[PDB]
Amino acid sequence: NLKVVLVSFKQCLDEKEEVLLDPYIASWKGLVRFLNSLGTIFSFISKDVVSKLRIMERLRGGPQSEHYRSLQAMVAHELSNRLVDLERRSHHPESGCRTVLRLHRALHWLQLFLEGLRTSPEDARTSALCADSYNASLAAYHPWVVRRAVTVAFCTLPTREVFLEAMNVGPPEQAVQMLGEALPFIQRVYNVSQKLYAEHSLLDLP
Repeated sequence: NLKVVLVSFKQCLDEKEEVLLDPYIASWKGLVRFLNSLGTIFSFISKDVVSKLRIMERLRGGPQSEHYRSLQAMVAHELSNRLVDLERRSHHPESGCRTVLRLHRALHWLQLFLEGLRTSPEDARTSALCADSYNASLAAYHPWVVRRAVTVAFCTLPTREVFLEAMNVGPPEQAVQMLGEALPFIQRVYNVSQKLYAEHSLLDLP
């Protein structure tokens, strides 16, 4: 049931067009749930996305819980209270901003991945579809050892039909429909966030 997760990204944006951290984490746990269902190799990958969702939970359940209500609320609080390492890795290695930025880039990879599938020919290899989207979103931000490790996991990916079928919305061409109809929900929460981070020059936090 991937259709459920891709639309739980509607509740991320409220009326004021702010990204809320609580639906964000909730939808993300839903995406994590979906990755683990691709092999124990992928389960190994998502181990980090989870560790970061915890960092975000641990802040929303703390003294400054109100400040982590939204991303803008977060960026405002942390940037002004000098709680963010802007230059290089140092005193604030688990700040909300640097943490979310990582989730953000990863969310960019998944959206590009699924969108890659949707528009894919029937003969397309999933390993290749994922790699291309990986190279477009994360490759630039990952160490050598990570990149190669990731490259290996890609080869344990199901085939296009099996992967699409695994979305529990029916046959391949039927999920390809759901994709086009549920993808924009995550595509917007991304772009909003990309704006917010680009604004405050937070696009390369260490």
